[PDB]
Amino acid sequence: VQLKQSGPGLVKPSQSLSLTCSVTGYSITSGFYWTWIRQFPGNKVEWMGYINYAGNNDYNPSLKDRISITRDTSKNQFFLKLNSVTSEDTATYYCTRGTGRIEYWGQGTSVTVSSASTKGPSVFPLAPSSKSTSGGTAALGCLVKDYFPEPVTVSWNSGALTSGVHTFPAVLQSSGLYSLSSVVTVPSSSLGTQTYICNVNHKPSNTKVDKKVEPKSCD
Amino acid sequence: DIKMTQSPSSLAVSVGEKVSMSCKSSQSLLYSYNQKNYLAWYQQAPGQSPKLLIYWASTRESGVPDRFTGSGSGTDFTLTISNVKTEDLAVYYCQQYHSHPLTFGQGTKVEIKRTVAAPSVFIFPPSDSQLKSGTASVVCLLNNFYPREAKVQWKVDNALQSGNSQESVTEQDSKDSTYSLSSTLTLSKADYEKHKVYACEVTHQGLSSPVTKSFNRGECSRGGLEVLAQ
Repeated sequence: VQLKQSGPGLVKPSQSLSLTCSVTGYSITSGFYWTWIRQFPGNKVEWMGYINYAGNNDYNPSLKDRISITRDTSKNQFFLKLNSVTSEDTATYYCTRGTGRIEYWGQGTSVTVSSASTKGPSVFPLAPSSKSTSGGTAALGCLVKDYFPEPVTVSWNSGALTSGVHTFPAVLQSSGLYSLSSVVTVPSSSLGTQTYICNVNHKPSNTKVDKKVEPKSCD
Repeated sequence: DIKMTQSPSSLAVSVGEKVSMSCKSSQSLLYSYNQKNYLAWYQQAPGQSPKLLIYWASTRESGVPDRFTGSGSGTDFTLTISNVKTEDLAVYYCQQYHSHPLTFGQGTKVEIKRTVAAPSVFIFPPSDSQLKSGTASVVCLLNNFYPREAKVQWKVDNALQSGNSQESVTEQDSKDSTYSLSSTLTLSKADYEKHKVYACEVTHQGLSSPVTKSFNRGECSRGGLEVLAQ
């Protein structure tokens, strides 16, 4: 079975969070508890509730009267709605299929509760040069600066380049916007002949950027 | 509610060794009629969702190797990992499904110990693209080092910089158990143009003496132009 999540990653305080889980490989009416679980910054994990195969619910009492879990059997989808959110609801949200234990998990949706507006990143090159070459290895990268909210994804050469890549955790700047770098080490002898492009996707702002990173001469 | 307490908040273990962690519940998870404990163990590797390891306190999921062993009964439980491998890096969670609401422990983070590895140090001047926008970000990369502890100091014309940089560190690598770290110095364009020497100095256990990488403002030229200088 596959659980594929969708829904916005930014919610304003006192508004409602809505997420969707699309199930394939198994009908949500045949059995099991179709379950929402969230994980906070700091790693605490909280069971939120389920809708079961018969359409009935159970919820964590910690979510008082703020939560509704519904379904659409014709699309094989189930849904989370969480009302009146605050910064205490910022978390990664997982849809899951459970039977006491939780065997199958969705990929997770990062949800940020904030009044701040979405903003797409600017992408700048970290150009390889003698200043970033050790032995026969050169490092290069992309600086992905000034976006909000999390997350961004970065690939290199459309996913053809994975070995030696380090995409750093974002840091929140004093401006209240995130920034990260993604770097990769490659043979210094490749710099003349291999093209290196970082592909940046910021889904919350619908921003996609391809940045070609070319060498520099430093001396 | 049943409160789950995972005892070692984090532990460090070398490849090949054997390590154990405990999960204590505020009420017994053992059902008499069943003589089963309603407990599960999960493994959450960096960047991934939790993965079911053990259920009924000691039954392995399909595909889980025998070196993962859950034991205990009632209110005292244990996860043991033997023949530790580099890819065992993760947060391990316990979960009771004895009563509702279902509740989780807060996790035991398992880190891998290995031999010291000195960082490769690389520095990146700001791009003309960014300078045109009014800001200069200078990036210092420490690549593939162990242990995680490291010290990066920015100097601009030999003045130590403080308060104007931020660091980020990767999770431990699942193959070679190293870390990488970035330190990014941010100045206005006007401030950047007032100075010449930009230096990142790195101190680390694998470096018998500190390593400095530096450049002078303006000493770099776009790739391709070197045919006019060589």
